[PDB]
Amino acid sequence: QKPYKETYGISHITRHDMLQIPEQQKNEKYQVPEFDSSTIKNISSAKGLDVWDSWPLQNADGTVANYHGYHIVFALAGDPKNADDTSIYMFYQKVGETSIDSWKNAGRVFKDSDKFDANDSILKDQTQEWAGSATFTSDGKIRLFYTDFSGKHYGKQTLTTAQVNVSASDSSLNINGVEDYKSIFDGDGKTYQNVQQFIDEGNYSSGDNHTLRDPHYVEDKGHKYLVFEANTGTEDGYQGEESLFNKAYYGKSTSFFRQESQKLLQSDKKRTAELANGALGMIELNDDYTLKKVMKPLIASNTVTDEIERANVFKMNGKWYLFTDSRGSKMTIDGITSNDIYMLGYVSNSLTGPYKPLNKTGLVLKMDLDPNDVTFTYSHFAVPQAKGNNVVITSYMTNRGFYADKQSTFAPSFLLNIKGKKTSVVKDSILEQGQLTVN
Ligand SMILES: [Ca+2]
Repeated sequence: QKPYKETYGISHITRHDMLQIPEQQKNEKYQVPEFDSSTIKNISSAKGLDVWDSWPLQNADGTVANYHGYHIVFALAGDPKNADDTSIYMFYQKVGETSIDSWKNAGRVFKDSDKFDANDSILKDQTQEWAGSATFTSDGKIRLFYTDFSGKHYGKQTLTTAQVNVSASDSSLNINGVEDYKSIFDGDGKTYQNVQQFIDEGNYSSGDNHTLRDPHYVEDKGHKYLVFEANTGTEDGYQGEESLFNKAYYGKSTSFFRQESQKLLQSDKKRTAELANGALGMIELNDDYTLKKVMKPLIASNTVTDEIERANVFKMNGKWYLFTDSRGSKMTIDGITSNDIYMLGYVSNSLTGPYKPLNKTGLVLKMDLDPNDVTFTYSHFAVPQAKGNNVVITSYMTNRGFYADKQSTFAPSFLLNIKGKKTSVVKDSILEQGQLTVN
């Protein structure tokens, strides 16, 4: 077929941009820090469990929250030897502490008995509790969103939520039970990808990747949304051979494309490309947290890579930032090796409109450390603060399943300066093994 530049009304991750990221990502303003291991210890509260991808119960706008003189958190958490055992436990601390050991673990959020009591068709096939957000409601409640996926229906990722009825005490914090347990979204097909269309390619064999996870809860003018990791559906320009001919996914200029589109496909990977069709997405909710509108995705990684992960977004010092973590490993951009790993940033004047990379590449943070390294760190998450130009970068250290007395723990959070549309790792800011703040 011939050339077309169509941007579908939304922004995208041009490849051009993604092509400076091999030169620019060598500047240290943009580089996660070498951490010290003689420091890193594991989690008391957890108990030999591995613990990665985590979120903090936060407020309306971004900031961590005070649910009763208490800092709270939400991690994936598994039996190290089980690559299919995922579950959302709930660690939590006091609100004046920093120390890793300040983190009592409150137990698996959910009862095995739960998926059923729920009354959610899609929910009784759930076989793994993946990641999301956790707001904290104006009427003092705990509202959780997370990934409802199942390895039985081909890895269908679904949009799930629940309130976390729970009681607090001057010293501890237990979990009575949960309610308002329902699944919101499973993909709509024209705009995002539902597990049916991933099966039409054969499913996994096909080679293509299906993701619908990490709903970030936020709100602007009292409208409260969910922004996630996804894949372009079938109208918001979609994965295909066709795919590679739209100049919207190259950017820079025509004639640029003509080289790249050419290279390319003359690739060793025309394909890993045609199928890479990912996105950070949007949808609206009702105060009962039911889907209200499916909205246009906020961005697409069209051709670069089919799996943007751990999506974020929030207003800070007046403008809207938005993010994501992703594995260079799984992208098609020369000079971005399989050791590469990232968090990316886009900004806009308005939550829903139009996100131009930060740093001019939307590169904000790169990380390479060999996988065996004890200081590997994945999922870096940009936590907003009351004010200041810094936000706190969280992550989980050390890989799930590698060492045998070393376990998916919290790697030291740290700092990051952001102002305007430029960021910069703040030099020498390593805070505590999990600090969610600074105050
Ligand atoms: Ca895909």
